[PDB]
Amino acid sequence: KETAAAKFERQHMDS
Amino acid sequence: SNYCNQMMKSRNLTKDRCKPVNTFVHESLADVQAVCSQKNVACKNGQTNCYQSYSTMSITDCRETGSSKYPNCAYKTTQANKHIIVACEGNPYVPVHFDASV
Repeated sequence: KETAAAKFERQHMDS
Repeated sequence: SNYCNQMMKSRNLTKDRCKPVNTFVHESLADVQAVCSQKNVACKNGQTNCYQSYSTMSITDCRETGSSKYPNCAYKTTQANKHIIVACEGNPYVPVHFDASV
């Protein structure tokens, strides 16, 4: 269901 | 300046509603995950597993305009250099929630 860590990257990480 | 409009979309943040506010960080993943071993502080929600970045980070603030309306969500793109505050959890200890920036 999307690991909370994945969610954070999808949402806030633009490296 | 069209960045937020694209980004909110590519990241499925405008799927059923327009996400009012959202912050993107432009540092390396490694630098951002390192914040979990930096300054420990209280989260807005009262937990004590938030951390503030020792350094300012290159970020972008995405806020919907007052005129925006689903499905055509509209955003003001503001770039900034600020200390971020993330909640960390799990193993590896990594960010799992953006909390704020100062």
